[PDB]
Amino acid sequence: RRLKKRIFAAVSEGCVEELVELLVELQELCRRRHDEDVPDFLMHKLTASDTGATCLMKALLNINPNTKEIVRILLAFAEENDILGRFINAEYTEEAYEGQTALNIAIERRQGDIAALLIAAGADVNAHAKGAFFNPKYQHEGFYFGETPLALAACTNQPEIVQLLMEHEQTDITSRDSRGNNILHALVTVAEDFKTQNDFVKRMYDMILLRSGNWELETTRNNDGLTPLQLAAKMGKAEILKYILSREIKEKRLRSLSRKFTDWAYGPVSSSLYDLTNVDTTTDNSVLEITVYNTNIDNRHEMLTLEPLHTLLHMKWKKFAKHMFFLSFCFYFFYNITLTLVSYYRPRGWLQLLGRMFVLIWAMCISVKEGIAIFLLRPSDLQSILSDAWFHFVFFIQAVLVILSVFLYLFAYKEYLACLVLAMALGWANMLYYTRGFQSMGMYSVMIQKVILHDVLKFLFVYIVFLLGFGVALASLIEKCSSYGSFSDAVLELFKLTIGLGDLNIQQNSKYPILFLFLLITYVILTFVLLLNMLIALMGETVENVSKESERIWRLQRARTILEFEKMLPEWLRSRFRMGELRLCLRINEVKWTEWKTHVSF
Amino acid sequence: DGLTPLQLAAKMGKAEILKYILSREIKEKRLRSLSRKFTDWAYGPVSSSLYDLTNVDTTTDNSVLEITVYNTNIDNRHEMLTLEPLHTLLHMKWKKFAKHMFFLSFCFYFFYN
Repeated sequence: RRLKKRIFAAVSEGCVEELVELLVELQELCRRRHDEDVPDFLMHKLTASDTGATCLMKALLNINPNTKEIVRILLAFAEENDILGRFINAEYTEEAYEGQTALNIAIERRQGDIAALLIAAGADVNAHAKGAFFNPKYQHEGFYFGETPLALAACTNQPEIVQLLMEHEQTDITSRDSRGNNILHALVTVAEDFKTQNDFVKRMYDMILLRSGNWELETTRNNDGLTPLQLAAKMGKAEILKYILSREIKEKRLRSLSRKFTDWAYGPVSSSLYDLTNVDTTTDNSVLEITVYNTNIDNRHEMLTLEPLHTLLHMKWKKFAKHMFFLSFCFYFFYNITLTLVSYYRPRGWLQLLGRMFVLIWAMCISVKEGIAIFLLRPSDLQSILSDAWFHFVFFIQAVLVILSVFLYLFAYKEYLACLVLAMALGWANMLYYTRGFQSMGMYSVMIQKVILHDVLKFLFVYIVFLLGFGVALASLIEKCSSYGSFSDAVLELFKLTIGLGDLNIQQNSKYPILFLFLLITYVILTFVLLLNMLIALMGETVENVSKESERIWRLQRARTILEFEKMLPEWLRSRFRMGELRLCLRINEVKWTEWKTHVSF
Repeated sequence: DGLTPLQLAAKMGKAEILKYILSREIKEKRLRSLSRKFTDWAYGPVSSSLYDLTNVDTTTDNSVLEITVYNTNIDNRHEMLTLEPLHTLLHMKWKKFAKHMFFLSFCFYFFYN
């Protein structure tokens, strides 16, 4: 009741003589045997009852210029009463830091010598700090480091303790923690995608993999089924991905770990074989399909520009995707030409039935294809971000409008013309989707979507309240017997007056003509001059901001087209795999006239 | 005028002296009642700390929050409203009772119009 808090206050600040006198006094209080329990009474007088923290963690959490010898005499006292086997490896009891033993706090607080002192004293290294704070839901709620002391020494940039732990006998390197991660997935989750100056994590990954010297750390999957390569492609870290995909290590006994084998080099020309184990579309979930089909990252073009992704997409294009894209565009052009010629020569016999049937067949095909492609619209993050969720909707709406027009035409209903001309107008406005094949037209097909979604929806969501306010404030003072008779004619007159049409004549059948004229002049100064040109200043800002970022958007849209047309193929006709076994080992060759010249010029 | 050095540095709009005063951690004994932020525990990047709210609230009639928000004679008001314990104080003051009052006021004005 009194010695426990006394020794807990004693261990904190570092009064050594008070500490050793209270430990020998605790030994005398232990000497009078109450014959209840040998270890539980010692734990009750040594560990706190609320948190679970022992005197060792309290010594380590509160470092001071006399912090080593208090741990040494405390371990000597633990060594004295035969308690050290269940004392130096004690964990928390609460479910917050549940598992955080003394070795983790020793490693985290940059105390390497105390860490080696505990590991030489018989500390456990396979401990798992599996508390909920250690594996939180997001990145901002807790410290995720893989809950092992080896990964904690690796992520906090202390390579001394990493070398000190890998040379130990018991420290299993491929130990998978609660999420499934080994040390390499934890190193990937800590790393930073932007090229910062001293990035320790690439060096740590390098030396840990070379110190292990086995393929096993590189290919174990976590609970989501992702290797470190697929995980670094998932999270969007371009530097670790660029290191892993092109890893050239030259000496013998570390050569099966390499992934790029340089075959021959001469000046700037170099031919090299890359490895394509998990970077293809052979398997169901790979680096190409991950780095193209993401939405949760921003540097997708920073990842799609490095080999063997760039040459893989170029070979995949010029082998079989260019002809499939131009063939799809030709079929959609003939479908829209046939729909236009049918809907223009409407009967106000035997020349239309051929001409109606191809339209109906291709409409049923397009509707069921988009029905499948929106049935797989499960993640609902593709809807949030601009990447090609819209065109599935518009193609499906045009197909169902065509088939509804045909089924209303074959019956006695004469409202088929509305559905048919909406189908034809939508079908000719959908041809801008096929302007992603060129380079100078992708910047013109993405601008429409960025400007409609960013600016014009905002300006219309403000302009509707001025339109409604002045519409009822003008229509309600017109005497019933000029043009402003109803609400829904005054709203049309104000819309005509906004876009430069319409008559701003004086004489409407009012009883207050000066008030009517003042409201009309105020509306024209608010929306013809102030609101409209402010919208055009905003649209200029959006178009300027997107036309300096057009080529990234075009490359990403082309890559998504490649992988969609590649998934469209059957299992046969995928006889276009890359290269025979060396492993797949795609052979590429490139010239680097900029790096060779600055490498030589020094 | 009835202003402490904290309220004066908030009045004149000096963000650096304000950032020093509001988060002043001095670690040795005999200079610890002078400190205003007490860091409770730290682990890697996560840190939990207790700040002091003597003159930085709206308990009194003239305080650092009411001064640094209701000024017009300065330009770096957002440079002062982004540092703790002003940022988390405005977030807690929003999500406790001000969001419902703002949306309720908007609904009453919409029905009136």
